[PDB]
This record gives sequence, C-alpha cells and structure tokens, in this order.
Amino acid sequence: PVDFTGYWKMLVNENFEEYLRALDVNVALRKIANLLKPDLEIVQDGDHMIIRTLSTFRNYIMDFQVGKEFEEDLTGIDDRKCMTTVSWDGDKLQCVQKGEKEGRGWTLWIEGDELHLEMRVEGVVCKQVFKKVQ
Ligand SMILES: CC1=C(/C=C/C(C)=C/C=C/C(C)=C\CO)C(C)(C)CCC1
Ligand code: NA
Repeated sequence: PVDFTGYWKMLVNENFEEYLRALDVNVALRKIANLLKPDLEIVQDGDHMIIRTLSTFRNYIMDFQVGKEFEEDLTGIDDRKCMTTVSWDGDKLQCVQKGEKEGRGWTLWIEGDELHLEMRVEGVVCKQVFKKVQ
C-alpha cells in the first residue's frame, strides 16, 4: 500500500465547526478547537499505525492494526466510545466508527506530497489537508 509515516502540518481545515457541532461538542470547546491547527504525526509499520493528532490543547492518539476492529475511546473529543475499524480501500484508509452517531468515520489518503483527511458524521463533511515541511 503506502507508508503514511511523517510529521504532517495542517494547511486546510474546512467545516471543522460543523463536524464538532454534529458531535455535540460544546460552544466553548468548539471555539478554541477551531483556532487550533492540529498536526498529524504518523508512524507506521505495515498494517500497524499510530496516528497522533497534536495540538497545544489536547492530543488524540489512535493506535491500531488495519483491518482489526477495536474499541475506540474518543476521550477529549466527544468522550464517546466507538467500535472502530480502519480498512484499506486500495491505497486509502477508510475508518468506520460504529456507535451513537450515524455515518461516523473518515478517509485518509495521499495525493502527491499532500495528506488528505475527510472526516464525516451525520452527513457533515470536514476536509483537512496536510503537508510535511521540506
Ligand atoms: C475537538 C478537538 C480535537 C479533535 C481531534 C480530532 C477530531 C482528530 C481526528 C483524527 C482522525 C479522524 C484521524 C487521525 O487520527 C483535538 C482533540 C485536536 C483537540 C481538542 C478538540
Ligand atoms: Na462553517
């Protein structure tokens, strides 16, 4: 497939407020969150991945095996638990987060030297794009 390993800096963040609102994140947390420009630090070995969303407020750590369902604790975000599976879809990663909210998930992929992340919940789409510092 592809190796996502890298320290990726955020260039684009569209519709993040609407995504967090769909997760019932409170006004307070949303206001601060929208100002953050979280980086993604990814380390990967084959089907094992650690994806760290890094900000000056809180970090969120995902540590999983592609293809293998796990209990995802979304502490710090909406503090929900999901039954989550990240799967290969050709060269993209597709994440389905089963739980309270319908259609909750995300898609991660590389186009050239850009890392694209699309986050989804209840028909709301947030678009993020990242690049490494060369
Ligand atoms: C709201 C909120 C945050 C949301 C982080 C999210 C939503 C990360 C999603 C990552 C995905 C979907 C794939 C790679 O792990 C963080 C915790 C930065 C700071 C506290 C506020
Ligand atoms: Na908006």
